[PDB]
Amino acid sequence: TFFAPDAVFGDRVRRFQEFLDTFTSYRDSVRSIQVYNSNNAANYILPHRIIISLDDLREFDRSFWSGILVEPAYFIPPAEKALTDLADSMDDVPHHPWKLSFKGSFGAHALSPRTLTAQHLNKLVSVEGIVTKTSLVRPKLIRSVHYAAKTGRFHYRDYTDATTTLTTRIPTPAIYPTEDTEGNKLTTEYGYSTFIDHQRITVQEMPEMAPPRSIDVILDDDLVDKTKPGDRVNVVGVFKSLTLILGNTVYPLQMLTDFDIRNINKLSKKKDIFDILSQSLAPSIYGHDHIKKAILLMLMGGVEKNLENGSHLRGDINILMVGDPSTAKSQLLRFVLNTASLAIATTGRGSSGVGLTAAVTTDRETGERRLEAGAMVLADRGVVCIDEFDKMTDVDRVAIHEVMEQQTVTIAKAGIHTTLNARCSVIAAANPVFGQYDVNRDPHQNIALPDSLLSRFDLLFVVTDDINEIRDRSISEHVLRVTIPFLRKYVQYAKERVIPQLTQEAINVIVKNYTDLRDDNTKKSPITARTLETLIRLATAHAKVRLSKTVNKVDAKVAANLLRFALL
Amino acid sequence: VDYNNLFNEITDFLVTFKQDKGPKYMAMLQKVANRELNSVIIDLDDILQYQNEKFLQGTQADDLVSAIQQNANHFTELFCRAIDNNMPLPTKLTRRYFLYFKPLSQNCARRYISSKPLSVRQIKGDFLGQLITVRGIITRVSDVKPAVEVIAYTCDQCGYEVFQEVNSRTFTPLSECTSEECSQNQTKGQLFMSTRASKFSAFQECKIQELSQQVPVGHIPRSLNIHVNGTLVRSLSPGDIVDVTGIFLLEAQFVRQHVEERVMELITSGDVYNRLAKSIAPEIYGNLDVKKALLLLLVGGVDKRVGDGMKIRGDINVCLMGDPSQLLKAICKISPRGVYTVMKDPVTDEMI
Amino acid sequence: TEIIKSFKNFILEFRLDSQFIYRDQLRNNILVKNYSLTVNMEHLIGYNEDIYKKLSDEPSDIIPLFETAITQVAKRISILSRAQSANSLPTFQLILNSNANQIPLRDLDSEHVSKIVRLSGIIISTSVLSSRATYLSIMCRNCRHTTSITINNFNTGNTVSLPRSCNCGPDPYIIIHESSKFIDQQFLKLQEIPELVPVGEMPRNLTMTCDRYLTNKVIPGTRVTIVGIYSIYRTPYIKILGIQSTEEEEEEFLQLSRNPKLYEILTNSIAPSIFGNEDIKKAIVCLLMGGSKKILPDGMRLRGDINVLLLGDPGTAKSQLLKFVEKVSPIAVYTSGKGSSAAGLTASVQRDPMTREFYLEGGAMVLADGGVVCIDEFDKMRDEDRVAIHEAMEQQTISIAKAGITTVLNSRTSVLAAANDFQTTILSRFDMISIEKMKRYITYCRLKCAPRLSPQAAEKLSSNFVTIRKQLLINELESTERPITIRQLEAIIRITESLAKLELSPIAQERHVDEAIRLFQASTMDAAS
Repeated sequence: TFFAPDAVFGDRVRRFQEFLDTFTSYRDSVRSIQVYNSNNAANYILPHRIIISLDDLREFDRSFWSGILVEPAYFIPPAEKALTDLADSMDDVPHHPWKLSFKGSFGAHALSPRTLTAQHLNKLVSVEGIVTKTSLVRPKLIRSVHYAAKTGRFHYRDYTDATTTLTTRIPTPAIYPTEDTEGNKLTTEYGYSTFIDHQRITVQEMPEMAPPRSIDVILDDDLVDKTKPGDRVNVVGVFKSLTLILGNTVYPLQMLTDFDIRNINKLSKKKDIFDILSQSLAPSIYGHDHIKKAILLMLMGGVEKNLENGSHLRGDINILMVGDPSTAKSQLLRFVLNTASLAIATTGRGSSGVGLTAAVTTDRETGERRLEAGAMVLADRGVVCIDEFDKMTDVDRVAIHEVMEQQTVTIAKAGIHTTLNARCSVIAAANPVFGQYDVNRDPHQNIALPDSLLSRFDLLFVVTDDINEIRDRSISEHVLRVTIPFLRKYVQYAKERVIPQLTQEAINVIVKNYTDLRDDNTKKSPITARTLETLIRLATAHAKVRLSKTVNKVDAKVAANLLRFALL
Repeated sequence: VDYNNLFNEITDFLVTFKQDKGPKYMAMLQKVANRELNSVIIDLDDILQYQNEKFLQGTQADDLVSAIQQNANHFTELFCRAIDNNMPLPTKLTRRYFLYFKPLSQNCARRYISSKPLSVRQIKGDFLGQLITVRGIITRVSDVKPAVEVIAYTCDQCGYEVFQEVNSRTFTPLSECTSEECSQNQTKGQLFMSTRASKFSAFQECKIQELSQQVPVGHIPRSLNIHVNGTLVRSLSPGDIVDVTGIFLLEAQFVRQHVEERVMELITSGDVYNRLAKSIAPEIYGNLDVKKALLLLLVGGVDKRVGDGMKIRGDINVCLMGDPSQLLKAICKISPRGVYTVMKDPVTDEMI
Repeated sequence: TEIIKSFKNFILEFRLDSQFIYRDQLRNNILVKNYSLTVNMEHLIGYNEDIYKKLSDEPSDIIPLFETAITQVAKRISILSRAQSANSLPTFQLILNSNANQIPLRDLDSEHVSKIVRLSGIIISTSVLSSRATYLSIMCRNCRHTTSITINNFNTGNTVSLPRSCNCGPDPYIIIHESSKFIDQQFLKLQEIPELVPVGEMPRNLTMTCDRYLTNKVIPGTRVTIVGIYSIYRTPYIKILGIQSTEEEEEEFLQLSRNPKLYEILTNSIAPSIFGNEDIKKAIVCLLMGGSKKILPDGMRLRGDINVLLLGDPGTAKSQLLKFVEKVSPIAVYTSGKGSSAAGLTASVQRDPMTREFYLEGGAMVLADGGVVCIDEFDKMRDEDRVAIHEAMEQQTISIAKAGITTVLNSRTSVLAAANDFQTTILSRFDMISIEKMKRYITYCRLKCAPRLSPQAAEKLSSNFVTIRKQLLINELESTERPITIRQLEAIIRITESLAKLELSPIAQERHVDEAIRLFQASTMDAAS
């Protein structure tokens, strides 16, 4: 500013001007920013930042790219000076700074916060994770305007932070002025005094990208409305140590090639795909084909239909599994936790809060009470697994009573009232209170759960283990003796691309099946209104396992076969 | 932005009003000269009508409504002197009145923006100094307390009473004499304070909270602080919804508390009751009677007061007993403030 | 300057297997921007006697000269490599490892201070990754003058200090936080091996300072060999400059592996004064490695480790055999029920006394990554540690979640407990109710092989399971209510894999399953009565 600029600033500002003259994608974007501001001023705003694609910076200039990657304190400045000069040159109407933003691959600079150490301080760091806290928005002091009343005129003295600079200049304080030159009092004016607001958020590692690391981000005025706890985020900042990161770019959030799409398109029309895909998930567990068929239909999902001008419809499916404790029910949760897209498993007993969803805490920093999010609020589209369902208390039962029908949750507590809506298909595993169970005992009191929870859960799978000499001969040689990265790509491509719709060929057979069962009410199991919804959810599932654009009659037939196995 | 012509526009506005006795602002100055009121309310509708009268006569407008909206703290100390330059004679530091503002409505906004209903999540940071109209519930209120504005000091040696102006939360006692007689003197005699000549103000803090259906998905309704002064001090009773219009340092200026084509096209279709019954929650099957009573439940009814110390309920309470959440969620999503289901405070020492 | 040329000739002129080993390593580390290089002390003592003795006597004044010579040749490497395809270079921190000597912690004396020192131990703590500076711009607040100060290797009465004067008076300086470089550093704690520590006193510890290139390279709880400078801050401390963690031994191990009565002499060697209990001794010696760890392609892998539990009257070496398994196995630490005196099996939490900070104390549960754990007094367990050991005995993972720290710790930890709602955790979560050459063979077998099972020996296991399920059902339908599961069959499979793994073979036969059913029958007889 006051100092004379050397050739080290002029060469970098002419190189950024040559890069902006070569690529007009930012020039027309800032012209669009200015014409949008002019249209809003003519009617009477956008927070003045342009995202720069880094892929055009590597092939254009190698040294400029290396200087941005190793010295942003000496490289960012002249680029924003070039951007402000381009904003002044692109506008010709009469009459503020402008900032920058980046995107793209970083290489070794993109890392986990637990691996973020004292190395590469000055260099810019791209780090992803989950946010834990978002502080209160606080305005700062810059340029207060004072009015001296006896002579009648204005004075103004401005301040400077010691972080928002990404570089170097002389630093010193200044008393908030209370008396102008000589002996006379002067008044403050805040009408024109700027109050740039700042925020202080905390972000730690996502549990998948870590062998725990949490850091602090100081936030400017511009991006203060795009942060909230519970969402996966990726921040881009500078690791300054007066240790914190000066976050300039925030992005709230397996790779697919063209060879894998040929394989999943080749496996889309064969009518033997479903049975071998259900048999290929767990080879260490003998038997239970229809249970893992429902588990395959469970982890792929539904459709999540949102009705017009009304409440949303549940797309998630829920499964409860009971039986003797001898089999692999506790060994299947580790497989579904390690092979899904994102999954959260809890023990069902031992939650420090009031349950999974949340908890209250006191903080002496603010001297107030904050909210802690224990579980179900983190996974919003994935799956959650609860083993030992009978040991879970009534508070979490009242919460999942809301969870099931809601595919959401609600909380009203001392000083807050709200509702949360994150998708979270549940996988519950329970044990009886008698320890063992056989066919001759009644199937209702052995469950040790209320009838409302039987109506909440869609598929109740009973696994029997009475000793039989015929079937028990090959378990020892089977455990004494398609792949994992393929079904993940299969499930996510089905989840992102194809949405199935209904046909007349699959409405009548499911109407016939629901009216025929509404038999079970006199013989073995109650029938509810919800079950109608769960009888087509599964059909849609099968129809999207084959990734067809609409449903078929065989999807309702395999849903009825799953019903006959899980009900009788 | 110039002040020399805008102050002339301000002093020309209060004497040339005929749109809404006679010159109403001079009549209000006669009423404050009669010593019957202490509050001055300035609206932007009169400003808009005076601007229309000045613009239709070919004169220069020199816009006030685009200048009142930014930095109203300078305008409340600048237009006050223009009101102070002219007063009628009475027939029955020297501020007898209190100046306050109020914004224009949306009906005067469509009929030729500045007053939008703002959230506390919609503050962005950069609105510190704009007049804002916030809508929300009030949970925390405080007692009315006298806060000083200027400290009056008296002396027996010189007689010249001095007055200092405080701006912050705290201050220091000026024990040293800064008069015009003690500067040219060896003696620097003791000064005393006056609690009678010092100007006070009825200060009160309040915590506005974010509205329930205006908060986003998953977020919690965070609060904000409003600092009121003067005659507005008893217009805020807790347990209500309010629209507060004030500057953002929150220094409130005006408070209030709780389309024809849209209601007439809903009426003219015929069978209004059955249409409004079958319109809400159409993703379920039948049950027009249960949800018809739910329609009569959310419309509420009439609260009856006998005026002799007895109040009966004007409300309905409906039970839904059934065998093996959507209707309940649709009722809470359509109706406002729908929620799905005392202590002492030591720091400030009160009943929260 | 002559030492500069000598170190540059040592870098660009050392040859091993007809190739340079430092030039290509410097080019590969500059190309990934690691700013470090691995030098060996044996190569420089084989190259020059004028370097090693002076490095051993005075390392503090010769080491940064070597460091600036490394940066001087690194600048040339960087400018000739940057000009080929596609400014500011920091001081390249060197790491240097060797294995010429391993002195114990009790041999540390008043002599050879500030010299080179290499020793082994167990890292107990590396909690803080604090910040220091390496280059800082300083300015004044009165006469508007600024300058800068640089430091390279000195990271309580040291060189780092602000100048009292440039009148401006005392301390008018402000650190320009906009232009500096941050050098992360760590404070670590190290203790001697608890298998060889005298019984009259607890094991002592030592504090060490860790720099920038080796940060977060050591997990606390392993066999770590540290080489640095024994400096004094009176109190001693270690400046780390290097980190790491006989064919006749393998010849005698191969000669001992060819003995057919080897299992038998091993059992005649693990019990010098223990009368009887051969089935307890074989189950103790077979529960070290665990079983066959198999990584299936579906992701649902199987657990290999097992569980063993001692029970009985006081005496009979219930806590004397545990000292031999603490000093014999690769990674194991001796603890007790509900922690111990100033040490705890569970993840302890307490106050940093500086200004009362909350922080964590790793017990024997995080420090035993990839081995077994061994505790005494199983009846004395707290409720906050029982749920953690209840999940870790069957899932190996320990989950923790509190204020700012949420983590799932991997705990390949087998349990060898001793004891005297508890009935189900005793009867269901437990499957059973030279020395350096042996430890080397155990480590080589745990890392090298991954065995399997033949169906010819698996049919005997199937017939044994069918007969035990057909025979104990008479006792079970008679309302005795005591069991028989597939988890015990999987434990039998893991026991056979461990017994077939001890002879370093990937295949299993009937020779190991006939001893495995004999090992399992004593546990069933103890469980039945």
